[PDB]
Amino acid sequence: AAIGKSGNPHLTDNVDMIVGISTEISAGEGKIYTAGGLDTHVHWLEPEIVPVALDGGITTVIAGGTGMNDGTKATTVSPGKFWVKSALQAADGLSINAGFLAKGQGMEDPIFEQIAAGACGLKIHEDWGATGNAIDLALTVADKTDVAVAIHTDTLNEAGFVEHTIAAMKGRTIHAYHTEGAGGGHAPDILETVKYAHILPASTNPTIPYTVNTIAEHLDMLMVCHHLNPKVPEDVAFADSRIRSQTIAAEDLLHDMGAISIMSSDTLAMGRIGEVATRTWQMAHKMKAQFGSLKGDSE
Amino acid sequence: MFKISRKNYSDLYGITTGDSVRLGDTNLWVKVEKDLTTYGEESVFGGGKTLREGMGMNSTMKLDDKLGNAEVMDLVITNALIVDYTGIYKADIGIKNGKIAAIGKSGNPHLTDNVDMIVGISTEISAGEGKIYTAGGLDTHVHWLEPEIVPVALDGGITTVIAGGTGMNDGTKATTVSPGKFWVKSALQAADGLSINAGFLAKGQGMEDPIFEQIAAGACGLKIHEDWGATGNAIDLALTVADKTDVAVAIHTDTLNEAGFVEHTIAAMKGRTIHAYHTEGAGGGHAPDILETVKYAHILPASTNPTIPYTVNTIAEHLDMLMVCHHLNPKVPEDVAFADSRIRSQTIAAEDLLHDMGAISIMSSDTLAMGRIGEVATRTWQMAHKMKAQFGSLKGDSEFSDNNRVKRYISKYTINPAIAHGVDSYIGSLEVGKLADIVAWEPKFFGAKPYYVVKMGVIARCVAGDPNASIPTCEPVIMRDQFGTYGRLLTNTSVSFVSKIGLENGIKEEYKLEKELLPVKNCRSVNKKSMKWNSATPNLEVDPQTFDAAVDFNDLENWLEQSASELAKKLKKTSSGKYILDAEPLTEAPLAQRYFLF
Amino acid sequence: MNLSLREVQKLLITVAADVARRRLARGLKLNYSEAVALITDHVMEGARDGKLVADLMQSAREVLRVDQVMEGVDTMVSIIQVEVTFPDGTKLVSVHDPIYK
Amino acid sequence: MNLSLREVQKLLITVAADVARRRLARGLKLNYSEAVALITDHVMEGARDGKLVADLMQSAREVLRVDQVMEGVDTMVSIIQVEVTFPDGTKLVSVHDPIYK
Amino acid sequence: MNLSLREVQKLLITVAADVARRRLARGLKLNYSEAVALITDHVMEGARDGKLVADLMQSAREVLRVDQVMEGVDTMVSIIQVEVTFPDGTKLVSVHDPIYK
Amino acid sequence: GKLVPGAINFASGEIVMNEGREAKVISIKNTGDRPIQVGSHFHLFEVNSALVFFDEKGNEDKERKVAYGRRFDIPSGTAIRFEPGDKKEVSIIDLAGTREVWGVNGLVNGKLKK
Amino acid sequence: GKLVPGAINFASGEIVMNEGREAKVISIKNTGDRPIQVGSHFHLFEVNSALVFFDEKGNEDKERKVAYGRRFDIPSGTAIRFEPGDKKEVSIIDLAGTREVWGVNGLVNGKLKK
Ligand code: NI
Ligand code: NI
Ligand code: NI
Ligand code: NI
Repeated sequence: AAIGKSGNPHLTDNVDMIVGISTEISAGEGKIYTAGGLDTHVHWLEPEIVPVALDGGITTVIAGGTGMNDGTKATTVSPGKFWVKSALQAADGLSINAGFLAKGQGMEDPIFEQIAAGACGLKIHEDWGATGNAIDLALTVADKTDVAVAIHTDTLNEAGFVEHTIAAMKGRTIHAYHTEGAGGGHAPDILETVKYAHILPASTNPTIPYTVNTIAEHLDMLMVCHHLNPKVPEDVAFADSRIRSQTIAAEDLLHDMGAISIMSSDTLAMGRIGEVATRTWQMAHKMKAQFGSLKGDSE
Repeated sequence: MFKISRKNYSDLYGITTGDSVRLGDTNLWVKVEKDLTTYGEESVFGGGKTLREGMGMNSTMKLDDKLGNAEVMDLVITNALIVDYTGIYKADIGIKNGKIAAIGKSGNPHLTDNVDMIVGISTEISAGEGKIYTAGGLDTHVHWLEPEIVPVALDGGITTVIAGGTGMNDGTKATTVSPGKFWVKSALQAADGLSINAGFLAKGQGMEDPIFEQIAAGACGLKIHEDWGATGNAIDLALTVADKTDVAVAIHTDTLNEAGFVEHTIAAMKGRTIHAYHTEGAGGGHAPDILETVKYAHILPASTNPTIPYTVNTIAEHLDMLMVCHHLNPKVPEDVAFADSRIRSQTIAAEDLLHDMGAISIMSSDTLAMGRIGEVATRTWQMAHKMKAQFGSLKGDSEFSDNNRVKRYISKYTINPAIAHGVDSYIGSLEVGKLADIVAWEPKFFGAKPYYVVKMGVIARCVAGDPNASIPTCEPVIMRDQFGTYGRLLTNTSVSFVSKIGLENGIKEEYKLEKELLPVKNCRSVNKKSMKWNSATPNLEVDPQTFDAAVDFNDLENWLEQSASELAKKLKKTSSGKYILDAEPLTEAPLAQRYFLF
Repeated sequence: MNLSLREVQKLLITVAADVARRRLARGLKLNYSEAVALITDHVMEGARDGKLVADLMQSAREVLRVDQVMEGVDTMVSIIQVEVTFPDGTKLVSVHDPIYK
Repeated sequence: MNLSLREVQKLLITVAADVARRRLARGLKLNYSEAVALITDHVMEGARDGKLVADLMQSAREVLRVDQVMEGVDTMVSIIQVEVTFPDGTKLVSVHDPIYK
Repeated sequence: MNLSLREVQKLLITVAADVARRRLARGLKLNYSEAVALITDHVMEGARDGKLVADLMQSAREVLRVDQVMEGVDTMVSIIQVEVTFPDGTKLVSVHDPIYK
Repeated sequence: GKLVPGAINFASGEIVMNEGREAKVISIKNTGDRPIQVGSHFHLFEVNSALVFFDEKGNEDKERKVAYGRRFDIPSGTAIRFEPGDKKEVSIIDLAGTREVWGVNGLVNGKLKK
Repeated sequence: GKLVPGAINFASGEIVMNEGREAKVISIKNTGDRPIQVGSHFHLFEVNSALVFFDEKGNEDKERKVAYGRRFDIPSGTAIRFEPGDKKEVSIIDLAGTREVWGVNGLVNGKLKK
């Protein structure tokens, strides 16, 4: 209701908010107060992500999924009216602010009926097919319904390169999930989305601290996630070209410059929901240790 | 057109027709009887895989659209190995509106021939390749004592309980009885906030009016326990009300023979169907010939799990149980005589053979009074393992195919208990039109630890790890409550079973129940011949002096791969032309210390 | 690990018995809860070893003497009961008057 | 202590691994859960020590031999995964076929 | 055992302090949570032994030195408070600046 | 032998995928500077424009007339990878069902021309 | 002495049960081949048919007139066990209250005949 000086106007000057008989007091002296964090890349897999997120300073999730199903394990998608309703009903008994995303694929009517069921946005994942038609029709429906669109772009470049996806966007605003591309996205130039004015680029926390343990951890992550046998040349070629120290290192600097705007987690699919703030500040630490004070800052 | 080896095929989609997989660490094998897919058109979800927009996933039809008889599903389980009384086979499972809507081939009809269920935009995918899927189990002998039996039951693959009780009261500690309108209402109100299907039994004693009003209050059946008095009047009058109200009746017969012998109890039934709880009689029942109920057509015989695996530790464990349960002082001759004539290795061992024959149809637990709610499935397959080891393959089975035995045993805790209490039209098997109560098992964990438990298309409990982890398989990997236990989803993914008269009385509004109430039906018209694979009625006689249990020579026919004549050379002969059912107790069991911490 | 709920809650006994075991080593006389936990852990680990149920009902009575517990604790522990996974499956072990002599 | 939920729940691994270690010290062949808990505890303590992730992926495969576990357990433990706080933050360690030779 | 909820929840301290003690034995510098858990466990076991409250408030300050914890941890642990069952009933023990010198 | 929980026993014989669906052998070349990978059921007529098709006689097919209405003849859910500058021989088969393609790249969005 | 938590101190004297209820001494014989045990408040007229009653003079009573409207004179909740072929002397007393038996074996289901 107010931000300023509290007390009794009867005895004190310039009182903006009144401590009265019906007022409770919390002593914030010596403590730092921030707004609750938002995690916009959450796989809706198990309920105990809620207490973990609150343990990390997160009060709101924009999630998608059906529980411990493989489709949810891969993508943040609550497909259709049944699963959107189930997500809302489950969130009704959890202490967190929640919105949910539907499947951004197919023709106009199947996409629209998901939004009519209450979905606050759409997620385009390549595991469901991140093609030009999907991008175009999801964006059309979102423009008709005033909801957001997030994308997990085609990593295989199967239906086109990154420029094909950008052209299919047609200048409509999109939310670029994990734009660095370690866990998914056009190999290897998805990071270039940070140059376009109609894209909101977001990063997931697993790569956000570039650390000594990142490369081996992520390489084994990929060898496990897609059953990549380290004996067939195709799997090793697809993995070694997908975990790049170059883009992982450049992502932190892009965050420091302000080229990447949003921090997220990719909960229980590639990242950690309880660390969104932590790693963020860790990144802010690392940059300061390596490039000094940001412009306008002092000792 | 090309060719693929079976090993490479199973790596991609799981095993197919002709292949066999071992159930856990037991000696049992199940062989794929048929495959409902088309080779080269399997539905697989993943990055750059079949189920994507326009390729394997239809992109035009809406959730309510139809193309022929096919519909867009809410959830499809691809490449599931179904183990059911109907068969053991590979197929996709389609779930819509919380029910099994289709079993067959999934995909996009625009690109694939013979599509029975359509993967559409509003469809979620669960990859069932390499895993075994069975219907959720039913536990029909549960004492309603503490709420934590629900997560334990789900950890054992049990999705439905037919229970009775009032909490931790001594009446409930002894009997499965929710007495009267209040305690039936309290049981339904408490169940309203638990993720399990539940129905409750009232007190089957007294005159017609006191019994009837309990059923009008919503009780789905009646339990006759000797601790309340299992007399002739109680048996007659409880059955009279149940026939008027179409509810089931279960009995804990008079152990003391105080008002008659077992024949007196049978005569009072007058041919009306009854559910014989723990018919072996270790924990209660006419001493010592209660096991003879397996010969009557109007009796559905059930066993509780504590005695079901006859093991080296059974007698010592059970002998001490009664001395504590009924304060039997081992200093007065009456207490010892009452217990020494009640724990009989003869009937305990013979009970296992009757299960293998199909004479006993239902497996149960007797939760927290004599048995274990989390071990209904585990001890069922342990007994199946023991019978194979001691008597060989069941009739019609082969080296890598125990399908006949598996179907017979899985029926004991899935479909036969459902038929007995009249809920088989809703649950009890994996068939179209039934509730989507599905339990997934990894084959190395089959019968010990389920992979996930689905309640009406929504996962209620599953194996899951560190919520902060980057992947859902990080230690500590434990069984955790899922979204199906939260919010309105808790009251959307399970039901309460009540009597028809109670449902017509508007108990849902009166009790302020949020769950859907489903009425039981066809409880009176079923008998022993209704049970699947367990409709045998051998001429079982228990010797009043030696407690031996014997059957006729023809009762051993069509049982095992070895003929009755060969079996006649191993079972002992009585003075008459009968053969004593017996076997050595098990020393090491599967689904055991190899799996469970403590 | 794939721990069911019944396995997880039994880890409570392990920690409580560990507390009792350390306190006994310091020369402390065990109270009611410490004594029950220590005797239970002997039964649980004995069943894991493969002992018979009958053996454990007798050997659990030699874990603690009267002089190793506080006054009146021996009369308070009338019975201890716990179910463990034996080689042949889960079985119940009941210990009658474990703290005697 | 100011323990978050993940920290609290990770103590279950510690307790289960203590149970497994005591049972191994008695000459018992470990089952699936005991082996998994012991390997996970090794990984967690190594991460606390400051080892690299790859070093732990390689060294968690020497905690248990095939002859120290029950028959079939080595084929049962295909992979073990756990996330720990390394000096540089939280990292995931995955051990493939830890029980060999 | 007949454990009340507070007794059950106090076993978390026992487990965390066991972890801290084992890590201290390996020569590791303890962090905030490990130091707090170890000091709390010392206080709890001393109260079980029968020490006076003042004795514990003074002796919990010698459990850990500054050199045995990570930099800044000594300034982080301003106070540690815990309630234990002394011979005369439940009492509160507060330790002020336990990590000094 | 060794007791392996959940062991698998295989039957005798091989499995025939896409039986009765005659396949054609063609060539695909990646002309872009980034790798491409195409799944089994992706409509080959709508793949990345950097892919160049060569018909059964080896001649280049600029209008992709050989790829119209066809997919790879490979196990369902698998994929074929083309590195930059790489040219692979592949096997293709006609699509089945009602033979309509909706979505993908929006190049058909209807019944395939007969 | 020794501190026993929840110890019991007993008063001086015995407790007289069923005071004023004069008891009759009769005999019951089990003729079946299985044991029979009868509770304190069970209507003795409706016990197992294998039990054979003998009146206070020792003569057999085929119609159980000595057991009509009577129960055992034993502590409430206890029972008397009859092994096969065993004949015990027992003490019985008349039922109290409004003297109606409803249920049991359904032999009375109403007021006892006066
Ligand atoms: Ni993604
Ligand atoms: Ni994601
Ligand atoms: Ni019973
Ligand atoms: Ni019972």
